[PDB]
Amino acid sequence: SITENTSWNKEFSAEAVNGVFVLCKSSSKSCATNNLARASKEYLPASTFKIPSAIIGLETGVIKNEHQVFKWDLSLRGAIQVSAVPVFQQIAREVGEVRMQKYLKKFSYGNQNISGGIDKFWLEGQLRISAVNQVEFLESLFLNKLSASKENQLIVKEALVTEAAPEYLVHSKTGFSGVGTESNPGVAWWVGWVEKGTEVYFFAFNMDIDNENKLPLRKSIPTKIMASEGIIGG
Amino acid sequence: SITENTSWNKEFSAEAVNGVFVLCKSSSKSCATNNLARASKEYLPASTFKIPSAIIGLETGVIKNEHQVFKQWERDLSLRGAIQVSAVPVFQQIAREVGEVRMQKYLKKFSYGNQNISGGIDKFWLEGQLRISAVNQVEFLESLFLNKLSASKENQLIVKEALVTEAAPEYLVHSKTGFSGVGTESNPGVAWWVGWVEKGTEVYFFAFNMDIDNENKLPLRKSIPTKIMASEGIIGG
Ligand SMILES: *C(=O)[C@H]([C@@H](C)O)[C@H]1CC(SCCNC=N)=C(C(=O)O)N1
Ligand SMILES: *C(=O)[C@H]([C@@H](C)O)[C@H]1CC(SCCNC=N)=C(C(=O)O)N1
Repeated sequence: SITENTSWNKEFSAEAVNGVFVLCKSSSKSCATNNLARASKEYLPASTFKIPSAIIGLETGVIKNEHQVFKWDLSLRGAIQVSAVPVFQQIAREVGEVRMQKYLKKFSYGNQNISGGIDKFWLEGQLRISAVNQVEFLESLFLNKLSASKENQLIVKEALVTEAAPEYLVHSKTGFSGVGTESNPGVAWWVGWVEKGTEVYFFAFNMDIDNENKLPLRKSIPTKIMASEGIIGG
Repeated sequence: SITENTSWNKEFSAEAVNGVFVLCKSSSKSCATNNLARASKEYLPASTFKIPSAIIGLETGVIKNEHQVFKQWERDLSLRGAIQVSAVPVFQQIAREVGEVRMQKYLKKFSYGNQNISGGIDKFWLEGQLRISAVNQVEFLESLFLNKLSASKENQLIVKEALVTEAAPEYLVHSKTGFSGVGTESNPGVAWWVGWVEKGTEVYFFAFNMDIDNENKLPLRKSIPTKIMASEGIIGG
């Protein structure tokens, strides 16, 4: 029962941005968004796919453990933060089609369509996922409810930490498919969750982008909205 | 074999502080300190004991899991919240439920300092006879980092996560402060800052302690080691 919040539209209007922001408190049953419609629309996950991929990589053994080093050398958190294109293409290849499919089914990940090439389906393949689905997936991860060891889920959760403050911890992941065209604009993402006190907020944001100079709005807009809600005040 | 960096003492002299800093790269086999004599000297762990206490509490089931919540009425605290503030009673309760025997066994497995928990199961680390050196702190944190402690990998990961205090694109700082109090003329209190930095594919373990007889100096337990590590290029100034 996701409710809409017209107030948050102001932040998009201020920048002339077409996109959506989904923010949920405590669980995926209490969400709000500036565009209930786009909230359920499915888009290429791009780099946000690094989250389920890292979990699957660990679960299948492709990634030895939390201390696994990757030659472009990068740590798991380092590889998650940068493009590190070769790293995750290699992880995907090692996992393979059959195992990848099995896990996305277990994870209920978007349309679960990995067609387009084992080492690129999330960047230029048929995979698509919505902001609402991203939140449901991140919630399962937070609760250690994904079909993977709690050990591996915890490893990825710490690898996703991007901001630390005395009162909260922000876990997040960016994503960007590429400029594209007006008849088919690219999509930029920012998803994650904030642990503030004993409370938790899950969020998913995506926006049409036709110029890379608009990329910073992908983080600024959601940060402003969450800052107002007194969640991070960044 | 720990080496002694004389230049580090200038950071202590600048604030007229008596203390020690132990910093190691990759492992405890590559450590440096401003004073070999004090690096091995055991001191009251104070709040730094919350680290093994948290692991033991989780390993014994006393602490349900990572989502365990703890208790003018102040709202409940998360594991991370409880670790960062005083919340001494929270950990006193944990210690009581763990019990003398189990605590003793775990500190033995953890090779935690002098392993002397006598004189009150709920306060041996705050005023008891328990003592641990900066080098021992590093060894302990190293074991935690490698998941080599006698506890589930899961629980070690939960505690390591709860210890995150600074996040930058290039590094993650895990740390824990400590403060026994101001003590007295003949015996001042001790202040600590221990933890480790994951920078890229490298890891740096650190343990700092200083004598302190006035809370006015507390900020120094973080600033002195931060200056030293910042100078070494490990973390931002
Ligand atoms: C993930 O969605 C993309 C890419 C791997 O497809 C990465 C790269 C970028 S922006 C490009 C700059 N690369 C550095 N030289 C992002 C992003 O979303 O900002 N994620
Ligand atoms: C842990 O060792 C101490 C205490 C429980 O003994 C706690 C409380 C503090 S500082 C208390 C207020 N000081 C004011 N300037 C710390 C700490 O060292 O940060 N941990």
